[PDB]
Amino acid sequence: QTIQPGTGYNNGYFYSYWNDGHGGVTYTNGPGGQFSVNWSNSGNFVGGKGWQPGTKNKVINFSGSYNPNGNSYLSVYGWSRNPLIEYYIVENFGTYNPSTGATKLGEVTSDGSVYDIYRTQRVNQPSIIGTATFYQYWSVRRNHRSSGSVNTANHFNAWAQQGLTLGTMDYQIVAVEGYFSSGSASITVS
Repeated sequence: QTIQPGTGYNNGYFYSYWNDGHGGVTYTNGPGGQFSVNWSNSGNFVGGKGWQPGTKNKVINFSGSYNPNGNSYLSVYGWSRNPLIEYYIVENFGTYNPSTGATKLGEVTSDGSVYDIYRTQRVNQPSIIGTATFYQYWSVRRNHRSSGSVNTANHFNAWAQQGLTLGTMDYQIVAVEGYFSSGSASITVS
């Protein structure tokens, strides 16, 4: 059904939905690992289904449609603790490539495309453990798509090889993020 921000389990999948309270976003949990999000002149939000906790060798499958009109991403998104890391495996995006101005730390080939690896830092920003300063690891797919399979191990290994280590895994989901834009998406995870 439609719901307001929060987290929980839906049809055997962990889900997380958050927004800054600006309005213009509708998140709906569907059957199984399906979820849909429709937004129009939204604020910042993140929504998706996955696992809690994630694993370092999970093969994530996603199928759907993703139609952003503006700034938005479609990625495998999650966190690690000790060290605190926010990571992204970006499969598609809108008007803004999140790696813009970021430091490139390598390339990895996985699931039909080459990905560029980057590391950024967030200073005194909200996190799963409260306001903090932490790094962000990114894997940005060159060939964009809204369906496919993601072998997380290939990314986590490549990151480690470059010196980008991860700690204990927290949640791991396939999420749609938007930043003051419009769009629609319907994705099924498995």
